[PDB]
Amino acid sequence: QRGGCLQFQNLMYRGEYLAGYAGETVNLRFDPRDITTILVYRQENNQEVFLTRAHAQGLETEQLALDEAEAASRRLRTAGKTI
Amino acid sequence: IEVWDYEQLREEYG
Amino acid sequence: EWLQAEIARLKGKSIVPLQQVKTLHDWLDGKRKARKSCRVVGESRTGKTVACDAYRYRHKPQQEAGRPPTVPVVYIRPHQKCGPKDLFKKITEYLKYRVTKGTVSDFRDRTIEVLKGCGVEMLIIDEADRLKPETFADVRDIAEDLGIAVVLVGTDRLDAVIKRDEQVLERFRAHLRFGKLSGEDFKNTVEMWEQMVLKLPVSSNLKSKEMLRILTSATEGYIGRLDEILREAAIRSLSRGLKKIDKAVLQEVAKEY
Amino acid sequence: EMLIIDEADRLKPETFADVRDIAEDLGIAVVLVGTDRLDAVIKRDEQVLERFRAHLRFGKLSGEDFKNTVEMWEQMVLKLPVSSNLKSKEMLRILTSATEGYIGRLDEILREAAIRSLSRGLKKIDKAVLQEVAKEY
Amino acid sequence: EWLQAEIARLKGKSIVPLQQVKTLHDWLDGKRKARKSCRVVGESRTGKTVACDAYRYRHKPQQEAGRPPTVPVVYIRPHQKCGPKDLFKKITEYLKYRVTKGTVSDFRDRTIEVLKGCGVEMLIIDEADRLKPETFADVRDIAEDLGIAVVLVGTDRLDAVIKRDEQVLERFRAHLRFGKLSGEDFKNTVEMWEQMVLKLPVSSNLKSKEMLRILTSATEGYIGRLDEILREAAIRSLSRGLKKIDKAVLQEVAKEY
Amino acid sequence: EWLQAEIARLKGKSIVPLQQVKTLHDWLDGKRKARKSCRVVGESRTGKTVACDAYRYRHKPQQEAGRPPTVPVVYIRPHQKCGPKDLFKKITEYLKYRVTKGTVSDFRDRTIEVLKGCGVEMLIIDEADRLKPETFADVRDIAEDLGIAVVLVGTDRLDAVIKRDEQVLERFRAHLRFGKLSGEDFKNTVEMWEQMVLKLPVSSNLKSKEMLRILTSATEGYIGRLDEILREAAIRSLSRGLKKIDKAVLQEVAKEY
Ligand SMILES: Nc1ncnc2c1ncn2[C@@H]1O[C@H](COP(=O)(O)OP(=O)(O)OP(=O)(O)O)[C@@H](O)[C@H]1O
Ligand SMILES: Nc1ncnc2c1ncn2[C@@H]1O[C@H](COP(=O)(O)OP(=O)(O)OP(=O)(O)O)[C@@H](O)[C@H]1O
Ligand SMILES: Nc1ncnc2c1ncn2[C@@H]1O[C@H](COP(=O)(O)OP(=O)(O)OP(=O)(O)O)[C@@H](O)[C@H]1O
Ligand SMILES: [Mg+2]
Repeated sequence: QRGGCLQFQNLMYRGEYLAGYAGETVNLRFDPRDITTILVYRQENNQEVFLTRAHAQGLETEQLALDEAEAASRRLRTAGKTI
Repeated sequence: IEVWDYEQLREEYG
Repeated sequence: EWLQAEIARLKGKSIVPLQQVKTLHDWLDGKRKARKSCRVVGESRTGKTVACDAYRYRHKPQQEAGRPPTVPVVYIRPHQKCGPKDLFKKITEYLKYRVTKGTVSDFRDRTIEVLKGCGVEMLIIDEADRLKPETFADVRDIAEDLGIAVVLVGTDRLDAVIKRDEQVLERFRAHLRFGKLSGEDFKNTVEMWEQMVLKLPVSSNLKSKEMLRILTSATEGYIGRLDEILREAAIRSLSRGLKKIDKAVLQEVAKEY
Repeated sequence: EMLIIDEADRLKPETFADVRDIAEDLGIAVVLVGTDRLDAVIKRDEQVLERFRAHLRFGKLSGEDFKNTVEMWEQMVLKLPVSSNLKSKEMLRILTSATEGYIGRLDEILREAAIRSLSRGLKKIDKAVLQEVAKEY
Repeated sequence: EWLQAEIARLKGKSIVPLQQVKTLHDWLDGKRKARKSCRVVGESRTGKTVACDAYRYRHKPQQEAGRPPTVPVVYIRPHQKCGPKDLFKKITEYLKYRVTKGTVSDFRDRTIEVLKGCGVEMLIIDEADRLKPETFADVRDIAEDLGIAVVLVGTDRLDAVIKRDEQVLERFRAHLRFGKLSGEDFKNTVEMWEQMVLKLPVSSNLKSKEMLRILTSATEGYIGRLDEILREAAIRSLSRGLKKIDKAVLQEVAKEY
Repeated sequence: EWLQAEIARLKGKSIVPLQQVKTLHDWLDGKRKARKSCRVVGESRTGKTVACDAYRYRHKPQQEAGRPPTVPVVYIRPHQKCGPKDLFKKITEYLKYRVTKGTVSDFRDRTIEVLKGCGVEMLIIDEADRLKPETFADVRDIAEDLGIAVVLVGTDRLDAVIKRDEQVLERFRAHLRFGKLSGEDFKNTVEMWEQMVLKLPVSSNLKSKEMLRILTSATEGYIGRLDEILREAAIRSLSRGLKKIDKAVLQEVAKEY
């Protein structure tokens, strides 16, 4: 997105080079045990290459499994609060 | 302690 | 008519010296003397605009015979989908100049001139997230070029908007957060409304445990609900002739929330 | 003094900025009218959800209140040549299953039944003619 | 008829010695001896033409023996889209000379001859923005060729016209601003209007808190509205046989605006 | 008074020679001699603009008695949604040629004349991504037709814009990147700030492990944050009367960021 953001499971990520690629599609590669950091890959000459590591803004020192982020998101949507 | 009327603050303003 | 005078008074508004207003003014004086740009954030009923009007209405414009006014602090509030011209139009009008038809660069040049002419030290932008994304280029420019502390006021959506532009995010990084009342602080504040705001002929004892349960569940700690619940209960109970607020009549107002 | 906005959820999300602005700037009360969907839209913005909290709710008719209202439709809206006695238990069972307590169905079912009755020549409503109308639902 | 005397008085005009008027005349007196061209700016209801006319009623023409009349201040208002001929025609006619069938380059030379002959020190051009853009070359030529201070008087649009040409902006760079009334200055002025202008037999006491709320809302600080409103309230009131202006008749007037 | 001079000095600004500035200048001097267009990229607080200003102030406009100035390096900064006539307007004003009314082809032909007449070798465009997409046609034109090294300066957003057009990307491929401070380089730079910029009369020993856990965490390696944090901690310390910064006061400043 604009300003290098990615959105994934409700978390918003930014990283060291992403803003230069705004509008492109990247393959996020992630670990379901801890989604606070994601590896971002892109395709060049039909060859996938590594781009950068993207970190969920403001929670870089925490940890979250994908199941915790998904279950908490349902509680927020049920409660009617913003995410 | 002092409390202000929001319209007195308007009347006192520049 | 003594009733009708109280109904005309109570539907009005006041500013109370509270800790969360005294804190903001000590902080904004720091940013104004140091010329550092920053943001004030927090949930929508914490009273951030009253805390900023209490700042604008202190630090009054100074008048010198036939000069343009010296204006230490400017507070503006943008309309929805505010464009570069609309920001410049409002800053120009607030310093008391009429804005004549022109291209965006005529409004830019005239705005820079009146900000530097009126000696502005701080510019406060309320509801900052009404700004269109490109206008922040002109807000960054005002703050880079002139010695002006820009203050953005908003809620948690403003951060969701600031974080979409690296240039804004790394400039507006210093921040104060407006929070909710609790414990002794909510308890002490209820007494300040009873004795400084409501002016009912006998004590309603709103800080008592049987009454704080009602008020806690109603207000959630928001100063903007506390003033609203207690004005509505005072208006209503006087139109029935009581000299107080009591358990059942307050539970009638709170059952609307 | 007061602005009432019907079907408030037809508003585009940005317009609420102008609705709040007026309510705060001018001593004008603004009332938003709507269905449960309105709240689903409103909860999508704290800034709005907090100016407009107080809420009065309209419900459905039941028990004595539905029965008493049926007499008002008969004696004040219909005013048929002789009385249909719609408060009688068998006519109430037909009307209850038909209307489900909605005043916008009670107003509709009884006009449809009374028009049929009069255009067929009857001085009142009866069990079978009201069941013919209610069977259309 | 005593009553018919008073309505003929209130319908007319008079000049009140406001601080803002005193501030202009003291500033223009610096400019007149120094011979420096300048401009006066401000909103359209702030008193500018009346403050300039009062300076023209000071410094009225001298007439020593065997000389032309010496006329230290000239004041003119151009008409709309005023051309190079029409400006020279006004300067000539203000100096009481008749003018006969010239081409524009005759009107120019006859204007320069009477401006020298009458010993003009200052030329106040009211509504300066009625001037066509090309006439400023004749205004700069007057100001440079002769020892004359030109004062351009106008609204915030005047600035927009001047900023379109570097040649002009620089001759007329210095400035004084007329502004609106506020705070204790509005209150003192309303008290002055009551005793100085209205002169009703019984006091209306309009400096009273309840009455200044009606006037502050009704007038928004413009000296123009303040006067019209106070006059219209005296006229209407007098026609109905009242000794004073009161709360209800003043609201009846202010509602029309 | 001693304190108020230090509080004025600390609110001011200075350019400190650093490796990243020295490294840019020795790269820009190479591009100026070779006439190659290129871009400077990096994050939004790395100090790119101070490095480019420090370079503009090395090659000063040389003067010969009756001629336009010889200007080796031009630096401009566009306004948001900059069009071709806005870019040309600024290059012409920077070389001190006043800009008259006209069409885009008049502004083009005049800009091309003054860039030749003043002998320009390099054109540094800050915040390059404010340019409208079509204007790049005029930027490539300047750079292929004239012997001018165009330097585009910006954040990684710029490259996202540039990659939308092959024709531009290929003129501007050569790049120097500004990074973040770390390890020994952050530690050494904090000591340069202490001695050269803060000049506090008791040493704050800011290179100690307990101070560097604060500064490395809070500044994240940005020179923009390091200058802002330390000047604020020095203003706050001296206005409280301490002759040096201390662990709790630097913690109080860092808590806001
Ligand atoms: N310090 C205060 N003294 C007195 N009344 C207050 C104070 N703060 C808030 N209020 C009352 O509570 C309300 C709070 O609304 P306010 O506009 O101050 O909150 P806000 O944070 O600006 O809301 P939003 O962020 O959504 O704009 C005010 O309308 C006022 O009536
Ligand atoms: N000093 C004054 N004393 C008395 N009346 C005044 C004074 N100034 C203005 N007025 C009254 O206010 C009205 C408008 O004043 P004036 O003509 O000075 O406005 P203005 O600024 O000249 O208008 P514009 O700027 O459009 O030329 C008139 O009725 C005038 O008599
Ligand atoms: N070498 C330096 N010496 C002194 N101060 C510096 C230096 N580099 C950066 N700063 C300070 O860092 C702050 C920001 O620097 P600068 O404006 O160059 O950042 P920037 O990279 O231009 O931001 P942007 O990329 O958004 O333009 C300023 O206070 C500036 O004075
Ligand atoms: Mg607000």
